[PDB]
Amino acid sequence: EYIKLKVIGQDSSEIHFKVKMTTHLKKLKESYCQRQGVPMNSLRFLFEGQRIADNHTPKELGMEEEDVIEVYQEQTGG
Amino acid sequence: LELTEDMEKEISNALGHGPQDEILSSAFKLRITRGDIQTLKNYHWLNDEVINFYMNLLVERNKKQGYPALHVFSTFFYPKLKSGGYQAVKRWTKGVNLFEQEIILVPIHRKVHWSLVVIDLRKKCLKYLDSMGQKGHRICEILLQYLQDESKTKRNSDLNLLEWTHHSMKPHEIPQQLNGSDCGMFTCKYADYISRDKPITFTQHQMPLFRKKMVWEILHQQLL
Repeated sequence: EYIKLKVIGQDSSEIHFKVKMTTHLKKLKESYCQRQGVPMNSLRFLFEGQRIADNHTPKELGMEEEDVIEVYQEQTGG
Repeated sequence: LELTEDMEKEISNALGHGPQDEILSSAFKLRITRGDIQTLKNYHWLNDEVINFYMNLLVERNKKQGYPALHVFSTFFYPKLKSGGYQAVKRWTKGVNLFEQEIILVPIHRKVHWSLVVIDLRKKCLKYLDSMGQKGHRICEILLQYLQDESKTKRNSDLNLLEWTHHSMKPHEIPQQLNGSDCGMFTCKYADYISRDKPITFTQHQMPLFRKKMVWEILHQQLL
């Protein structure tokens, strides 16, 4: 566990996470998903406008301490 | 009869029953699942996964075809900008120079319906298209404003706002949707055509086939 991130959501709902730069972010998502009780696929995580893939990594994206990972909800329109 | 008997099957399978979460196409850091592709079923509302993905295939198409340098914003861009101003999206275009582009596509998610805004750097102009005949009055302003900031911010220099203009395509200028579900397809096709400097000549009537064609185009990350 090297970095501490802030996973903020559209309604301002924050949630801190201590993660291993060595690891995939999928894990961070799964936990955010349940810690919220929201189906995986209904959410989208972005870092500075860039969508965070599953096998993506803190080191890869180059996230400094206390960086924000923004969460967005599925959109639809008619 | 322009859709191959085989392709038909392929398109059929993607849309048929199967695990919703099953991934069917990966690219641009996106994983299109059977659940997403579903949004392309008739009368179905398209979702961001489909659009953002299509929006990307367009850039690649333009790139390998020699059409204008196309840059595309995420469906999440405008909304975020709208709420948090320039600061919220400032680092969204870090690895790139917007003004070196030629055509900028900005998908617009208004409550319950998709719309599109085209920025043509070549002609210093913002164009708002909407298949449900809406107005992009404010929307265009916010975006132009965005440009003023990005320019002054990223290349330290104002934009000559005098040489810039923004028209809102009126109902009699572009094809309008006839059923309440295709705004997404329209946004997508408007983009497709505009990015090629091709005059929009399609109608609501083609949208059904377009829908099918899209799923194929997606599975093979190759536009037809």
